[PDB]
Amino acid sequence: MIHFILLFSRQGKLRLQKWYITLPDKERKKITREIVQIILSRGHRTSSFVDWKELKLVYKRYASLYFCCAIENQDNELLTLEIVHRYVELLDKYFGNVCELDIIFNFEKAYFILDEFIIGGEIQETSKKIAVKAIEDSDMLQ
Amino acid sequence: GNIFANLFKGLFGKKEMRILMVGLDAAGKTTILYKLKLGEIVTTIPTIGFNVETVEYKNISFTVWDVGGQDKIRPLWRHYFQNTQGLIFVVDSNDRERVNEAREELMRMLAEDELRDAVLLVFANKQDLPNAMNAAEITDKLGLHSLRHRNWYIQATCATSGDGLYEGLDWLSNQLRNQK
Amino acid sequence: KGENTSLLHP
Amino acid sequence: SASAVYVLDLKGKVLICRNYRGDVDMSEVEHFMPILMEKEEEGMLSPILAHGGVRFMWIKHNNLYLVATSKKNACVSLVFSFLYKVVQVFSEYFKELEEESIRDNFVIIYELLDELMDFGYPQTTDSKILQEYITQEAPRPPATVTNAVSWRSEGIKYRKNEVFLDVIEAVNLLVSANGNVLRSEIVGSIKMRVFLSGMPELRLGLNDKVLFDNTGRGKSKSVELEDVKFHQCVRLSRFENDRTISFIPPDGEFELMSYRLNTHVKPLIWIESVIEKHSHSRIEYMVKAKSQFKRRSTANNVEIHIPVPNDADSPKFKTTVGSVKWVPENSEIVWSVKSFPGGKEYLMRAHFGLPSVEAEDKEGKPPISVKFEIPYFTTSGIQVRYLKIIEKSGYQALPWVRYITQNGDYQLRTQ
Amino acid sequence: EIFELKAELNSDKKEKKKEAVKKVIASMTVGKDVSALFPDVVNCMQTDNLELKKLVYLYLMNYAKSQPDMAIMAVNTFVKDCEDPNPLIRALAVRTMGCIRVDKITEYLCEPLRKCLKDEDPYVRKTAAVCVAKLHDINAQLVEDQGFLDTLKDLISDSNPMVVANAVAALSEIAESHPSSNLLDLNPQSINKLLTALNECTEWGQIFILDCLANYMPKDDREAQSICERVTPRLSHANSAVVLSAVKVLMKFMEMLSKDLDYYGTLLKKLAPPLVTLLSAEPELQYVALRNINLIVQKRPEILKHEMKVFFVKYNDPIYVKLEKLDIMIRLASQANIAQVLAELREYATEVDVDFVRKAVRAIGRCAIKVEQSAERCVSTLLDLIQTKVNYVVQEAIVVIKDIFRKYPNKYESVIATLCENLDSLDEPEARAAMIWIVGEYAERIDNADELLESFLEGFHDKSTQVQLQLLTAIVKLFLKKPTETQELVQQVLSLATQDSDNPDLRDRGYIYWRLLSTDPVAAKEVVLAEKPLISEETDLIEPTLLDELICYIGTLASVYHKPPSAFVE
Amino acid sequence: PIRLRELIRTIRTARTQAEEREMIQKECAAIRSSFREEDNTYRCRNVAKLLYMHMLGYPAHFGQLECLKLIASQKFTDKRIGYLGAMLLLDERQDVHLLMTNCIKNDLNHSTQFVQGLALCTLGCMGSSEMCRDLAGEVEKLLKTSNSYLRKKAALCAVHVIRKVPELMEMFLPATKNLLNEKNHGVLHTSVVLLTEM
Amino acid sequence: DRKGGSYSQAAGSDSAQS
Ligand SMILES: Nc1nc2c(ncn2[C@@H]2O[C@H](COP(=O)(O)OP(=O)(O)OP(=O)(O)O)[C@@H](O)[C@H]2O)c(=O)[nH]1
Ligand SMILES: [Mg+2]
Repeated sequence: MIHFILLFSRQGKLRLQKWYITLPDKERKKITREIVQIILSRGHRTSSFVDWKELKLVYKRYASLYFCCAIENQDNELLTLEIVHRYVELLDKYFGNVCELDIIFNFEKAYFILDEFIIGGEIQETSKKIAVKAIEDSDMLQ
Repeated sequence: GNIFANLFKGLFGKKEMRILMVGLDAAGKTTILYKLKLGEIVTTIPTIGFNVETVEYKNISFTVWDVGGQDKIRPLWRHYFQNTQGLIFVVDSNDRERVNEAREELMRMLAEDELRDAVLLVFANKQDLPNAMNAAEITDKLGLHSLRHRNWYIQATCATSGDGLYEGLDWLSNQLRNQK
Repeated sequence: KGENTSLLHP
Repeated sequence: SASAVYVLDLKGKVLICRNYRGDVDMSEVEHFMPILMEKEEEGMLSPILAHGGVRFMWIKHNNLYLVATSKKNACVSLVFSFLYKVVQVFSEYFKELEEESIRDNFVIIYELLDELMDFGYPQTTDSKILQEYITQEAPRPPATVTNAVSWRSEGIKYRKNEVFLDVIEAVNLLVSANGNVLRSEIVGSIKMRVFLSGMPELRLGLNDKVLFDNTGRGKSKSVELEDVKFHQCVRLSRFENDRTISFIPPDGEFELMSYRLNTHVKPLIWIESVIEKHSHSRIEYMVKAKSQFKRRSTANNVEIHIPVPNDADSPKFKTTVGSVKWVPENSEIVWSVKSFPGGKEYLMRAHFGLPSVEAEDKEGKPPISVKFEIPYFTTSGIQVRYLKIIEKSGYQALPWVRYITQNGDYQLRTQ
Repeated sequence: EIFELKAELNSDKKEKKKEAVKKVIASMTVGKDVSALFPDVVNCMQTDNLELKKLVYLYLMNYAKSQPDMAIMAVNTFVKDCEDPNPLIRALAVRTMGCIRVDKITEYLCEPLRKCLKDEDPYVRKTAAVCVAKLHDINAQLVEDQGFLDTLKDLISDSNPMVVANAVAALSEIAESHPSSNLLDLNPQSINKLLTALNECTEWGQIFILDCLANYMPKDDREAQSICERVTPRLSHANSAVVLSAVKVLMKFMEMLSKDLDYYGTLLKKLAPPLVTLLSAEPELQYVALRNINLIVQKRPEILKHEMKVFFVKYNDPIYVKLEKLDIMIRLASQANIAQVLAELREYATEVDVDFVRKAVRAIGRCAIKVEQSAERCVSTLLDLIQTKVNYVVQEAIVVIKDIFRKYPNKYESVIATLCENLDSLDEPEARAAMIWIVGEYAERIDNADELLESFLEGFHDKSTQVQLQLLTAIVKLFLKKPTETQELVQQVLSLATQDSDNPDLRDRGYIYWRLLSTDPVAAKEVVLAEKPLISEETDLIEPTLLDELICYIGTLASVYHKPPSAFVE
Repeated sequence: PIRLRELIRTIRTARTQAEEREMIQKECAAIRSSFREEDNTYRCRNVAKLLYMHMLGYPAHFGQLECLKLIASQKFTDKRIGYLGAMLLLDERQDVHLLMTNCIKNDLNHSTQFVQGLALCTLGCMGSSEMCRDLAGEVEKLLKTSNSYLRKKAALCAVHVIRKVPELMEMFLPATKNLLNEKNHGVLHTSVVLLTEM
Repeated sequence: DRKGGSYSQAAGSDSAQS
């Protein structure tokens, strides 16, 4: 299960955040700052895997804005990367040429897509088209 | 400024008002709210959270926020004290041991300085068993006459029958509205 | 800028 | 003994750098931003940094922090004074202090930086004198810099000889929450805008208590200024001998002397405020302001800042006189009064809501600050006696001066 | 781009040359490595327009160390520019020559420096004085061979007060790096001459003129009195550093002045108003002023004895200023303003700065320890703070009470009952250990000392080493004082700290306690529960040798950090 | 009622941290003023602005009762906004999610497949030690349904309840029996995850 | 006129002190 997922920009600004662990607000902010500092203080050949606080922190940013996850030491590491790539592809398909500008304005849509895709740190839909159809149907409800 | 629109709205009815629904668990609060809104005795599970509804009568939209009597939900009634205009308390005369607890809870809720404009609304619930007292013995036990600067009104309503609900609504409208 | 660019460019 | 004075930006980019000794590598500026971030995030942020054997002592300007690298045990006070002089020069040359002028006036900025300080030792800092040698739109340097008089350029000719003075008063009161005033000091400010022909030698004369005692007139109202800070044009020896204020006024507005003495009189404005804040229910502000100043004086633009709750919403103000507005950016009730006659009494009754849910952390109790500014009122009672304007050619001057009374550090401690 | 810029710079049109120079300056300022084009700009060097010459000189100075070989094509240009009729051009050329960090270029610049040393233009004289110091710093041997020391010495004895101040500053810088051999010290005539030009010096030259007197040591009171009288007018200078320099000079001269004469009293009286005026400076200078006051406070505490109101921390005061205000108040704390200090500390305890709150608690404890006349007031304030129900404030109050009890525990029995139930659930190691020590040493006014220690013995083996040692000491003291109610508790503590305790020091202490209990419990009363001697408090006053050395180092980095100049430089 | 895009542009227009904080406070003042009046028309915009401010690093304690009020609303947009607020600013240590149990129970029996799914997702994301105790009976009812879009949500809710309440795993043994023949990949994955967790 | 107090003419010296 994914302990937390945070979408942080290259400048350090966070465009998305979804933590599956009930933590204090100050503690959550400190953890996010530490994760940003570690990721922001990492090179391009670090393997995109960090063991921070015994958590498999995997970083794989496809643009200026990076992505982060908190995976416990009980599952494979490539599965998290595959899930992140699938989520990025689904978000791009739902939005259409998803860029940084649309992420800030359409943060609610991204949060709804993440909720409909992953719940509680675990996956909810392995397919990429069924989730998109469900999201479109939910949006069309008004 | 011009108040022509306000006068036009008031010519056909504009005031709506608000209301609160508090009381102990299993006190007929959910059933009373269902009867007021729908008109049928709907059987519901204990109110873990809260119920919010509105009643349209006499051109006034009486919005009712039902509140349960759970121990963990008793101190949560302070959340509904903000932006609240009315307050209706439903008594449970069928619980002799819980009568003291209900009176203590009513005193604790009435001892708040923010909830001052909410007039007292005592509802004689569970008016279907012979063990239920009259409309004065319960008031005498609760000492409703000792509430200084409080406009309280005791009304007995039978959950199975529904009698007295119209009288209670009329009394609430007369207390809230000071016009013809 | 660098923000208008697509996340994956697909 | 600064090694390299540089100008940074809000994003860490160095707007301009100018090494003076070269004892510090220019790449050390990269660690300045992370060091500042660490100090601020851990509470260790200070104006003087330290990157190993090199210290980064600088202050933060309007838009950028002027960091000046140094390696030896240089005079930190000298570095601060040089930074202040540079800021003043930039303000005089450029009306705004922002990155818009840093990237647009580099041609003159570089020349000014090179001319101001050489080898870490500044030599010229007069903006008026410096404007005659470096221009953004070169002749020989003026003789004023080489001559002893570096604050009065020769050859200045004007149609009239009018000097405008400004006796600005600063009423600073440190009133504790118990109702007692702890820090009650008034600092005089004699700012003059001299505009005459030539280089007159002003002979300042006021009603000082020390001067009256020395001359034998220590019986009338005399100002007992604890500290008097004369300007560069004022001769220190003349003041030290017999309190003779003899100096050459410059061309433009400048601060000649700055009096500063303690105040033992009653406050001009007495504020009686009450806080009937219910526990997450409501709040009351029984604020009453009593003007203890003279009735003949009017406090124009009275702004008594009343700190309201940070999470308070739906506020209602029941006051008597003056516009009352709550600013969400400042999170306080601004008791704004246009004209406040002396002896006036304003009563206010605040009423604002509060959320039922308590706040996660405490926000503190900001003090109540009054922004009263009553002109034509000399609280200290110091009056100018004479101003000896003497010129070699000989002319009749028309000096002018005005007294302005305002509130300085006049904050009231909250309960 | 680069090719286009080179073509523009290799053109015969001044209009395009100026644009190319501006673009090159912007690229370097924009963060572009334009050092590859230094030889290209070398050809466009001798220009009549002064605007392009300054940019070229700046580029050469900034592109001198990167390409020292390419800088060999500028000596002739510098030599030609060193004789320009315009004083500004000569000054710029002299500044650029000294700014060029080239080892093979300074050798050929000795002749222009010698020619410009006797320049009639005061700006030229100052530029030559700066260039001589720069050359000496770059190459001391070359400067010594050139014999510029004699010219520098005569520079102070010439006209142009700004040039004299610049020469004095250059000589001080050279002697600062010099090994003190062949010092440039001057007799009283030189000091009088400098004082004569001191009143004509500018704001920057005033510091240079006053720094010279910082090294000179007066030998007679008349000379010291004259120096004090001449430096007295400097206390009314608008420049904060000038006032600070004058104060430092007066403090240095006071080491030879006689306190019997009225000069010392007048100097002490005239120094407080200067400190008060400096206390109203900018927030950046507030820390420097506080450091200077602290350095001078430990030397002459009789000057600022009555200066207490100005030490109050303001609401908008900076954190670096707020922290220093507490230290200044503690250094100036006395029974005369004990109530004012307590009131200020009480107000400072309602702030939101956790570090500020800890600093205020430490200052209150230090004031309570230093002055015994306000011990009751400090105890009452600590009790009120503890009743304030603040975790950090509770820990600070516990630490302060633990410190005070070891210092003045004779009349500290009236607070044990209040502290018996003060929310002992706090897990702060500095507070739990202090509470345990207070209970163990003060286990007489609390009838439930054994019951309170029972809760702390649940995790004694895994709480901490210091906490475990304090708990063991408290248990041993309770057993020695009252062994009837703690007979089994002592055995349990010995079993837990001797069998299940793996700490070396803790295990040794437990074994020693067990041996003492099994050898002679009666002797443990006089051995363990004995009357300890008076605790020697850590004096905050610096050593007199450091204070005397720090007195001369006024306004520098060694004074703000309160460290020796050789202990912080690299 | 300022739009979310307008608020985002206004925030992006602020450069200084102090200026950004001042703008955030100015927006929060209007948000609190609207909330204190019991606004129900433009509540979605205010909720979005409050969520953005909280994610940007500003307090949102006062916007707690508004989320509870909007959760028990009937509008789909209002219900979605309330669910998002409960998922973001609501946690086990918040202490205000206890009243959300009744709202979840009311929405757990909703005929709409989106409201029930949103409530289940919110319960799984913010599962509490007491909410799962009073919600175990309703969770098991949905686990036996044939809704493919709801089977995965029911499996996730059961897994979350088991993780929060390890002693409640005994009530899920008879519900997951004979569930390995699901044609949908998501249902099979959820069943496999639930079996592995058990 | 001018806010903060109208400007007033200043004297030349203390005529009463010689
Ligand atoms: N048969 C009968 N039962 C009644 C009557 N009046 C009250 N009750 C009891 O009161 C309960 C009413 O519960 P609800 O309608 O769900 O609402 P509530 O009174 O607020 O109870 P909670 O939800 O637990 O807070 C029923 O379960 C009945 O057992 C009545 O007139 N006849
Ligand atoms: Mg009910």
